[PDB]
Amino acid sequence: YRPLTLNALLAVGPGAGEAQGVPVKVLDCDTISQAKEKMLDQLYKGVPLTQRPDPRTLDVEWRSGVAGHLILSDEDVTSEVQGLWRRLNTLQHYKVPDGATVALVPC
Amino acid sequence: RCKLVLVGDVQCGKTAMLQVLAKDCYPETYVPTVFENYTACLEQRVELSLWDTSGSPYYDNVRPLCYSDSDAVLLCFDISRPETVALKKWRTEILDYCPSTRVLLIGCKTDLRTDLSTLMELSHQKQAPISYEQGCAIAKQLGAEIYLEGSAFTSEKSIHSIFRTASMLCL
Ligand SMILES: Nc1nc2c(ncn2[C@@H]2O[C@H](COP(=O)(O)OP(=O)(O)NP(=O)(O)O)[C@@H](O)[C@H]2O)c(=O)[nH]1
Ligand SMILES: [Ca+2]
Ligand SMILES: [Mg+2]
Repeated sequence: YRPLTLNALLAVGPGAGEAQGVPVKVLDCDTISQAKEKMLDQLYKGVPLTQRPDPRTLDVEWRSGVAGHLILSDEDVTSEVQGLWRRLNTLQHYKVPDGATVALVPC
Repeated sequence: RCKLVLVGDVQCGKTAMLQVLAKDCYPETYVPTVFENYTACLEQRVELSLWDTSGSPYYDNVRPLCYSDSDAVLLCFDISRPETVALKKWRTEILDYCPSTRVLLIGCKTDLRTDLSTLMELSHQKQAPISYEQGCAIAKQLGAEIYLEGSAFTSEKSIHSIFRTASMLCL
């Protein structure tokens, strides 16, 4: 594994493009949930927990290029399977690079 | 409103088409894609949402996310590379992720049929560029609706033609 810094945004909805967010240090072996949580700890630094949003109500969107945007999730049609077991998706699974914009969008 | 997804081997010509189609620009230098979205308009007026993807195994885990709610997939190949005719992997990928969606077979770099250096290199491997009728046959054998082809380098008109036919098919 390896450390990455993402440009973390709060966004009104899923969509194209990027804007100035907050640098958030994560690991590439972090699951999409763990990275969401780390992003929210930064985007809401200093804000009491009862005033933060429930992370379960937000999706993670990788914004790449000019207008590319895809929802990442711990488990989806791309997850590895072996028998009855599935591997939770990590940033490394998707190959999210260092410096990537990732938006948190209403789920 | 139509959503199209382009897939096929690396360097096969997918971004070159979209850029010519949507940006009035041919990118002669290869820059590998991860994922990108172009918006084109082809005269009913049809608004196309065009999703460009990597042809690399390296991005096998993110590219399938692009298939969701698509109207058609453009399985692309390079006519100068009868090894990009991998369309085996590609068709199985489209079927595994995207079984409701129709498939168009798109041949790229048709200008290279009369490029001497391409023809000389091919002939040293006892090969020749894929022809139009070979493209029609491959389409049938991969269970694609139609075969279409053009050259992003020498005919912008052909690229517009590909997408106007793709538009008509998704509607
Ligand atoms: N002769 C010729 N060359 C072309 C044509 N279209 C693209 N190319 C060449 O092939 C290169 C690679 O094409 P590109 O479209 O970038 O490849 P891609 O399929 O998008 N690859 P990737 O999946 O890796 O992002 C271009 O930079 C250009 O030099 C064409 O119509 N004719
Ligand atoms: Ca150019
Ligand atoms: Mg490309």
